Amino acid sequence: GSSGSSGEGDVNSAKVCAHITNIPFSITKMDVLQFLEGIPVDENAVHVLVDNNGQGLGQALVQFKNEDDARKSERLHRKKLNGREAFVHVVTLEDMREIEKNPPAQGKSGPSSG
Repeated sequence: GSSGSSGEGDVNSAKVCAHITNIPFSITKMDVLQFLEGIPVDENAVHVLVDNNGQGLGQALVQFKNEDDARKSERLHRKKLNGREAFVHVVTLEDMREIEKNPPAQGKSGPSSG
């Protein structure tokens, strides 16, 4: 879908990130790396979140090089991890950087604020 003739070039607003939510804070980056078994990604590519206690709110942001790896990571959407449903949303790097620094305010994926 051309989506309007603008002009290709340097990665601009490209989907090269995937946010994983609805996961148990019991697991750590290490475990997460196992869930993505099959895709060629580095450990530093996945940034796990943490809270005052460290456990974390149960979320992580993955950063891939190109969509070639993203389109594949998004294929595991709505997957079961440790007996818990997981939601993977694809977003542009920019969005990832913003979130990583300042996580969601309200949150929609899973029960965050009762």
